[PDB]
Amino acid sequence: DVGCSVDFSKKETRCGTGVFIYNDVEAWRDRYKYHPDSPRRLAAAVKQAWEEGICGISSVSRMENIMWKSVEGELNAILEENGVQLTVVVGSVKNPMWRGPQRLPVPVNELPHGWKAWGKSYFVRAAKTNNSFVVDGDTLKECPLEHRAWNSFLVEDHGFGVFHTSVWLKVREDYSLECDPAVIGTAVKGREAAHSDLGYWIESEKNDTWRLKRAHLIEMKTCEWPKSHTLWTDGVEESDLIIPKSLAGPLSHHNTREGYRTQVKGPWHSEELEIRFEECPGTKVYVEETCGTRGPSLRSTTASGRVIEEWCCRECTMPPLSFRAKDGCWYGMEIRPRKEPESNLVRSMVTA
Amino acid sequence: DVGCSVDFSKKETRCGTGVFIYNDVEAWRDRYKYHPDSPRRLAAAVKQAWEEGICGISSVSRMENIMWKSVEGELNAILEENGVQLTVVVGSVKNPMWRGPQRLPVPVNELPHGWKAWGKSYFVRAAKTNNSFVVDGDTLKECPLEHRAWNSFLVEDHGFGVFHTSVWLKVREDYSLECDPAVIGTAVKGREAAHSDLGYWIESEKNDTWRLKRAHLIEMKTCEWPKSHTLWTDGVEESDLIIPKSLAGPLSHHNTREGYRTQVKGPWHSEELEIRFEECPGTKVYVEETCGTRGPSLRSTTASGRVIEEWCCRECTMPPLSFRAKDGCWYGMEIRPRKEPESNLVRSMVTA
Amino acid sequence: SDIQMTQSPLSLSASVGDRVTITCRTSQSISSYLNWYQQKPGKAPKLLIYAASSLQSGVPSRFSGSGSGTDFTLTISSLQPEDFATYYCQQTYSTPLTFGGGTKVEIKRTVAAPSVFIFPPSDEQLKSGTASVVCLLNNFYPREAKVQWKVDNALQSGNSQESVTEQDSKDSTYSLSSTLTLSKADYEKHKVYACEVTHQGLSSPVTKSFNRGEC
Amino acid sequence: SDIQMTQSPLSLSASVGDRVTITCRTSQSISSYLNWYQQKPGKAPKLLIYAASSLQSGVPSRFSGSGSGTDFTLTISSLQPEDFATYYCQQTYSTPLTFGGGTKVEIKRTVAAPSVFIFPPSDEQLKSGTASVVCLLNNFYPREAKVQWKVDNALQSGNSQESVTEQDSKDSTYSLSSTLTLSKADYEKHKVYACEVTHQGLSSPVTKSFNRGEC
Amino acid sequence: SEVQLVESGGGLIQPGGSLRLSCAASGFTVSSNYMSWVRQAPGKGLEWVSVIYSGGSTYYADSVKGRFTISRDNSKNTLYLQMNSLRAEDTAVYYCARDRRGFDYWGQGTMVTVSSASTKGPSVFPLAPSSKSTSGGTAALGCLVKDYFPEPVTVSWNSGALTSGVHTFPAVLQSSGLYSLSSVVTVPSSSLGTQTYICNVNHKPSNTKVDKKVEPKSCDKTHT
Amino acid sequence: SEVQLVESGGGLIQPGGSLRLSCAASGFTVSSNYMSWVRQAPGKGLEWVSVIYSGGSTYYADSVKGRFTISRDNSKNTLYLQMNSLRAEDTAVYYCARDRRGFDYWGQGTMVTVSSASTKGPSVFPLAPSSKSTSGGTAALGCLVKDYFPEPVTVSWNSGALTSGVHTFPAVLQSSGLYSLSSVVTVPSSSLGTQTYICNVNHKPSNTKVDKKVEPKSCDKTHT
Amino acid sequence: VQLQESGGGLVQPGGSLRLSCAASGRTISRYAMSWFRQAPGKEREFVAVARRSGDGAFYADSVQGRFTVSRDDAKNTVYLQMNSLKPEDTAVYYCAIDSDTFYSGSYDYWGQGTQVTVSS
Amino acid sequence: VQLQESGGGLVQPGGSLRLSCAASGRTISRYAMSWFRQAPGKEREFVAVARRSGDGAFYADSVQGRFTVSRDDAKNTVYLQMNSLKPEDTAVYYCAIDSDTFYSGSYDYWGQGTQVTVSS
Ligand SMILES: *[C@@H]1O[C@H](CO)[C@@H](O)[C@H](O)[C@H]1NC(C)=O
Repeated sequence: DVGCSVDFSKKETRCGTGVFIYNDVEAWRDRYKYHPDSPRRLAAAVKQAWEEGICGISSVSRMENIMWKSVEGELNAILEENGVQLTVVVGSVKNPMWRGPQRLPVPVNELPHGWKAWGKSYFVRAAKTNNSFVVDGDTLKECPLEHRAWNSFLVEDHGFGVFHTSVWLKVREDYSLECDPAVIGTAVKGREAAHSDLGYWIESEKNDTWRLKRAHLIEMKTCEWPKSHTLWTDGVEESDLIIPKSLAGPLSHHNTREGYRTQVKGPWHSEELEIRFEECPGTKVYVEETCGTRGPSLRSTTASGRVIEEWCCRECTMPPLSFRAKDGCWYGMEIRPRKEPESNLVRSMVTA
Repeated sequence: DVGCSVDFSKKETRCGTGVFIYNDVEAWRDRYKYHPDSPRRLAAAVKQAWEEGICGISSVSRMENIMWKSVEGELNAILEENGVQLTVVVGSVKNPMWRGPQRLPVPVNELPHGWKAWGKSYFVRAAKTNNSFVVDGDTLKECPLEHRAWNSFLVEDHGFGVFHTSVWLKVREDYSLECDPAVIGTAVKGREAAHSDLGYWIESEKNDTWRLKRAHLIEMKTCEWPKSHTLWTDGVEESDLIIPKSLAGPLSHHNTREGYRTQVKGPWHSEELEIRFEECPGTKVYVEETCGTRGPSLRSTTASGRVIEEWCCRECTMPPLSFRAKDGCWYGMEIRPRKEPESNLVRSMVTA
Repeated sequence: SDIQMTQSPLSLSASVGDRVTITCRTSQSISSYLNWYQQKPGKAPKLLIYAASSLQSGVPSRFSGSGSGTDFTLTISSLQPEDFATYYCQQTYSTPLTFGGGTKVEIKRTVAAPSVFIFPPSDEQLKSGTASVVCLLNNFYPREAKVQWKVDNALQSGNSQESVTEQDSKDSTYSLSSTLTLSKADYEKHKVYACEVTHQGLSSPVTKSFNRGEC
Repeated sequence: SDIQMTQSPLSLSASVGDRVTITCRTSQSISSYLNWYQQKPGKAPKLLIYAASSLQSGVPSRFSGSGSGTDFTLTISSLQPEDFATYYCQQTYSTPLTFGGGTKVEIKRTVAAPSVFIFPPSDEQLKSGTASVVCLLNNFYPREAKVQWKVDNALQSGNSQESVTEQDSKDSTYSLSSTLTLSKADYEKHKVYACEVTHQGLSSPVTKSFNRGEC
Repeated sequence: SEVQLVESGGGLIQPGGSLRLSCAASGFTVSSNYMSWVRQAPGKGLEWVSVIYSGGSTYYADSVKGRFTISRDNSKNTLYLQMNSLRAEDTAVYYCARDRRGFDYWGQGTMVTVSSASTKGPSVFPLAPSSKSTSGGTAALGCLVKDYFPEPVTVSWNSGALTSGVHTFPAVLQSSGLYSLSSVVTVPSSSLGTQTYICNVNHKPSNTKVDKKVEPKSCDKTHT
Repeated sequence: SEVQLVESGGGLIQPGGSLRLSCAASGFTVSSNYMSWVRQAPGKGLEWVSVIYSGGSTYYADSVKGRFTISRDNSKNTLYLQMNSLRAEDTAVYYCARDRRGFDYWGQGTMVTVSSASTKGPSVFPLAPSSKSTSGGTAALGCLVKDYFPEPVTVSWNSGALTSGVHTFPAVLQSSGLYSLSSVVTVPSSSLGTQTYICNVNHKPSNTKVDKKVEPKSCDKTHT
Repeated sequence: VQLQESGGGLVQPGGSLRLSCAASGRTISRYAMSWFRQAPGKEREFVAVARRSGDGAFYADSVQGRFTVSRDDAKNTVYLQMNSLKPEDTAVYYCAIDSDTFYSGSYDYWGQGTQVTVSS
Repeated sequence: VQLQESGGGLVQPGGSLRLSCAASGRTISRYAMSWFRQAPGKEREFVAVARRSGDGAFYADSVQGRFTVSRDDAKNTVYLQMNSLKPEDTAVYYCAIDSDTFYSGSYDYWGQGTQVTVSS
């Protein structure tokens, strides 16, 4: 509750007391020591899930995938004490992280054996069996989507930064469609405010009736942002949320822009994306009445390195919405190419 | 943006970037000082308003009144040096600060001459004249309410190199029933939130579902709390806001409680108030279906010093909702004495 | 619950050059937000006096009002020919922004009595299975009167509509018309139809009737 | 925008031991959130298949479903006497949680023609100033049919209401009754009243008629 | 450039439909000052509908809450009101107004009618003069018009040749959804037997014009 | 106890009235689940009304925005829906459902009727057997019951002694706010002369009981 | 409820008189009252009606500008002032109380009446 | 518009035969089709009808379990397979088309009678 700050526009500095919110995206976080319940209980859950037709998992957040990847080996070594022949196999992740109709259960009992799950001093190995328990990757054929799980972990405590940086988790006991609360924080000071979490950071400004300023996106979640953690909820309709409600956008008057509607066909397959309201390099976003209609977002960069400069639209208000990705510039649905074809270009695979 | 943030919860030192609340209420004058626009144009305004019969502005906030009883002297001097005949006066405010109908004008130009700010300006004294432009004061009989003023000032910037704030201000040209947005801040981080103003500090928490935790009130405004600085403004109706909407309460689920409704007849005249959900000393609030209905707020201390030790109600989530005042402890409307008549106890002033 | 207004009187009589007292009460203290509107039939309301003692720019200086608490008042110094209209008040303190019921200012004259008639339903209309029966009152004053329908000395109810004109521009009286509609199956069940009238200008009720089938 | 959940076929005919196929379609990819409910006349729905491939505990193993994207399917291996009901599909992906257009399965049954009748209005109804007509079709299969009202060879329209019976339990046939209501003033203008019938199992239409007031 | 609120978007709509109202403005900016919409029902007083503050907030009347929405096009200083799920009781004249001290500016108004009917020529019935409406040498003869739509007809006598003594009661609405009115004129008795009198009813939208001749009765034997 | 949902609070309310529905729950807490309201009209499909998440958020079906409101009482574990400004088209049966991976639990339902009609015994007019309906030794006859309210009506012939070849058609609702019905029966032609056939009608919500014996139309020409 | 009237007499042309009406068993503050007269052999005719406070009273054409009527709730009495009389005014006078709503124009109770005469 | 039937001939009892209906104007892919027969000395009677693909086909009470219909949308033609014929079935056969939907069921056009005889 106690601390300090230092302003930038004015140089006044002061310590005091209050409530403090921090940015935790640009550095991709540090490396931490995750403690998912007792990894033995997680292993028992992975068994009882296979027994009932669950054959894989699709991560809800990159933290979940990294926890899986970092506990893969001990997961395989923890079941071999008893009569279980499963073999987890963790691959890379893809964007966006489509949902899963199943849910990992909650075991009432646990595999009786040693407690050696945490921090085994090296020398951990196991023998590969016939049947896998895949996690992400290209294992679609081995385990069809309808048999995959999604969104079954709930944070509990993430302190211990001075000496252990330990983040604790658990398997959630109830069905739900909304993101994790404990890692969300939002604040407002006069003419500015922000919504954010571990992977989401959203900024709003008081220009006139408030609007959307900027946002940085390293993953593409697909949960729903809780309403208790958003500003000025009522009076808004879901047809005008710039970040679709399906991609965990918040319902707010700060989450919008005059002239633009929900962006459901955007480049949600890129690895990293920055939402910025400004014209991309070489671009001249005109305003025309003869221009076309909404359509899938078209990258400004061709697979051959070619780019298209002139785009038009009717309903837009400058500056224009654009996504910045390591691949290149991706524009919004409203702004279509002014004369160039909408198909002889690197079109976003339909993200509807 | 960078800050200490010594996280008292985990005893963890931190650093980074973000946004920070500050509890600038309790350390009221250790930080804040207020001065208006150039008192020459303010003098011109008060001159062009007296033509319409303005009695003189009653303050909405302690900042405005404490500016009133700071800039009087040079305002009087600037009035006199121009040949104008008027005497500005100031008294002691009384809670609550009622809603006056009129509004100050805005001069199109300044007086061509008058620079009495120079030299020993503040301390020039002159006799009292026939014309009184009374600010605040006990002149309620001398000037009826309808000719007063209310809410005629805006904040534009604050923070200066004098190691204390120098809040710039100026006269309003716009009609408005809304509280000031520049000096208000709120935020939520995990399981904690806070609604903060220069005289209001309101704390909310997530137990089961969001609710109200504590409030510290040094003044009792009567402007409307803006919505854009409010969390979860949806699906809530005015009948349950514990702090009445008319007395500058925020419309939120965080500003509610189970078993309580709007408190219109609370002790909104006291010098200093704090809302704490704990029983007043020497008392215990029961819940019974046989208790009486709503009524005026009743203090727990009799005029002779005696206190009552039995209270009841029907619909309250037990036990307390109490206001902490300089002269005693005030209970809520829904809680009323069990044996003593309401006639003997000190009763809240008429604030319906 | 919310804040309610209550105008009074609903209608008042006073000749030119008089002075009339009008009150617009509200349910709880609203400081001094009180407004007065004048509307003439077919036009948008206009504002005369706001803030409960202040006068709008351009308004003639014969209006004024005051009050304190939940009870307020307006008065016109000397009624002129241009003030034949209705007046609403209002609050602008906290939503909802309630308006007022209304009041009517009437020209003044003396008491007059009506002329009572009755009409038969033309046989031609009975070729379509319908029958309309009409009673009429002519050129009476003041506005308030009463009429009823009786068939075979039985009291009709809930099956007729009235239509009252405005004030006559020359003699300032009012005409009231009432229609009772019956189908051919019901029209021939009864024998005699009648209309009744009672008003301040008469010392006893006036009755009329017509029998079925008389051309 | 909401998600549409068309169903087909509206109704199908199949006997015991047959294999039936139904299709539910949605307007955009809802992942694999698809539900199937079985509602019998006058009862609350219940859940058979969720996840588009999974089976609710307790359901008999003759039910199965499949599909991906915008096209799903349900199948029953060996239909049985007790499965005469309607089937709704649903998606619980995002609000609003829309339902499907319904499909009714005829578990039983070959071809028959209807028996046509007609009735004249009783006089004591004319004591109220109105008259009603009735035309009856009895024991025909399949459900499809058509009835029209003609007066003096003039075609009526928009003033008759028809009611249908449920498939006869013992014999599996339907019955249709159409009632036409007119005022007495209109009922007395005409001379000839008749009923027209049409069916797939008939080579040419059938007609019944009566003369006004005929005894 | 002057203050003048101007509405638009009125007409006739069936139950369940939808409509959008648009109150333009000039001389000043909407976003800097509050705004409201106000309605008056047929033959009744005033009532408030909504308000949209300058900062963005909005409030609605407890009766039309949900079905209605207020908004403003900040790029063209327009003030919109959108209505869905309309009913018959939603008939009234709607106004848009400002709020600074009091409702110091009002617009002009527009009419909203909700009824499921179609354009129905008026039915003309004559009120022949008789001994039942004659008094002191003067008699009353009129015409009756019934079961028509839309808004009332413009009655006249002798195609304007007669100018004095004409009356026309206000129209009323029946439970069938159609209008009604009565016409009457008084003339000396001697003119009954020497002057021809005609009542003309015109219903412009339906291109319907009717001339009815009103004459004294005749109980003579002329059945065949 | 077993997992169930049990509604209550239905009845008859005039248009524009108000009503509040309660759906109790057992075996689980409304606060940690997703609950909905579902309704079905008589003779139509299912429809979804509203939902209240476990985090407190609520969403409503477009057609009932503003007029309705969903809430819960956490102490007594109850789910509420507030019905204000009831229309005529709001007639249906209302259910509450629980979502876990599909609406795997439902409630029986409760009926809500919105009618301004005035309660009433029925009118019975017999249908006369005639040579038109006689063919091959079999003939058809019936009765007609009309203009009653409210439901239910029960029709039987000869005090229930006849129980074969008789059909009772579904009840219809007329534009006048009252129900209608028809009944037909088939009998051999020879039985007309001795077997006395009558149709019994009972309408208990008006304490009315009627009976009618059916004969062919009598045409004795006593006109002069 | 019963009523009584007193204050009649014989006066010369241009004289003056004050008639009174009183009732027992009813509080007239809620109701209005009517004044009537009757010529020899003629039907009773209306004279004037006194309404509640604020609405005052209404006068017949013949009496307007000559007579006046006033009410006193505290004494359950109503008075009538007559000025500038002429031989034509000779008639019996009566008073009656209307219903609580002036629309009906119906009278609940009636007084006996008394003679008033003017002669030269 | 004209239709054309084919497949007429003679066959001994116990045999089998096949016939075809061809149409013009309307496309058969959307519309159902029906046949009719008329025995000597009797009135026309329904035989069979075939709906669109998957919609099934319905057979009269007499011909149940003996006949069977088929259609070809691509070739715009419809066939019946008759088996276990007997002398009773001798009759002139026709082919007619229906309207847009079965809920309408109004026959639009009819073919030309073709002779079929069974004897030995
Ligand atoms: C706080 O929360 C828990 C669980 O969320 C709840 O059971 C409890 O009643 C709440 N209040 C207290 C005082 O523990």
